[PDB]
Amino acid sequence: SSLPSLRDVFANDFRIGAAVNPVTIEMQKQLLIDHVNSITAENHMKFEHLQPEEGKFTFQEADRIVDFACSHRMAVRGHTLVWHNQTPDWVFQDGQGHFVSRDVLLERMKCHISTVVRRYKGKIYCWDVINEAVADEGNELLRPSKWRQIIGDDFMEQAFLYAYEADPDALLFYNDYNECFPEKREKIFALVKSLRDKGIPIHGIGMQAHWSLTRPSLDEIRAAIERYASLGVVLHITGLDVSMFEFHDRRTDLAAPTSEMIERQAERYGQIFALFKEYRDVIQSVTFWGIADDHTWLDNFPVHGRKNWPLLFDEQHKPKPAFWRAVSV
Ligand SMILES: O[C@@H]1[C@@H](O)[C@H](O[C@@H]2CO[C@H](F)[C@H](O)[C@H]2O)OC[C@H]1O
Ligand SMILES: O[C@@H]1[C@@H](O)[C@H](O[C@@H]2CO[C@H](F)[C@H](O)[C@H]2O)OC[C@H]1O
Repeated sequence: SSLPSLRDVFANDFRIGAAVNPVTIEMQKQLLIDHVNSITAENHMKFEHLQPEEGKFTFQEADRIVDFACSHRMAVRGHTLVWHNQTPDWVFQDGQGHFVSRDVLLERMKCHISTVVRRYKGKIYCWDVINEAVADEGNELLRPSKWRQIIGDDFMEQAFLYAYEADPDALLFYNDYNECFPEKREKIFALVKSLRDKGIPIHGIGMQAHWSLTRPSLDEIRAAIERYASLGVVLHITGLDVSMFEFHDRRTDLAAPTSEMIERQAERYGQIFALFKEYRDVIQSVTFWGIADDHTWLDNFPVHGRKNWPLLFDEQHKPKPAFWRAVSV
């Protein structure tokens, strides 16, 4: 009640978002009502949860999310249309189990994008059209996927054009993680630049920001923001969390974060939101991949069965030290 509200603190800087599902909307309803003005479906707008079999569309869970957001004057980011994960096998196969042709996959891609985007047209203001197409390792530009294998390397151009046709007023995003590591940053930059140089309707870059206490550095974050902003795209931070474990740290037995973990996380969030506020002219939305530590995908990724404490509020929905530094930049 004396607590500052995140969306109000950052009212002149960017929207503040949370990834949700119908369960967490109930479990965290007051935090969301008190703090966010944007919502993303954590899972229920992905392909497998919208069209699990060809021509079987299951919008019920996504509808509940959109209804909640609309009834509390919250924006919605749509996540996500074309991704190498969480897409059913049927999409890439024919009746006899072999891979479809380029033309057939483009038909199915267009039908899915058209049906999904048109349903929420005028309620959802932007879409992550392509998720994580850039290779996360190695020297190649693109990660392998059945989308790319079957259609070809222009599969992303087609996806953006299909979504633009379905809702030409939506902001269309390329969304990715490890977006601040320089080698991947340059691949993402080259990819988006090349699409923009062909007049493809890509309006924004989504920086997932699945970050650790140490990585990426503040200078890497600054360099990535400027690198992407130089393309003239809008920037969203789309899945922010600050993991208590580095990538090499696969420990399972930590029952609580240490005092220094909690303090460093507070400092880290303060530094991050200071940098975001500094780039308020190009960052228009900051969405956390959750909202409080009683629900985070980092409990089971990348190590199944442990516990992480990545967000501004604790499991009892109380502000953490990170909250206070974040709102005081
Ligand atoms: O499934 C994806 C996952 O592979 C990816 O991996 C890590 C995310 O957290 C940091 F960014 C790590 O350094 C990455 O290697 O995160 C996105 C998720 O959708
Ligand atoms: O519940 C998990 C979900 O949170 C996860 O979401 C991805 C997290 O990494 C990025 F933000 C991706 O773009 C998200 O879609 O996906 C796996 C699921 O089990």
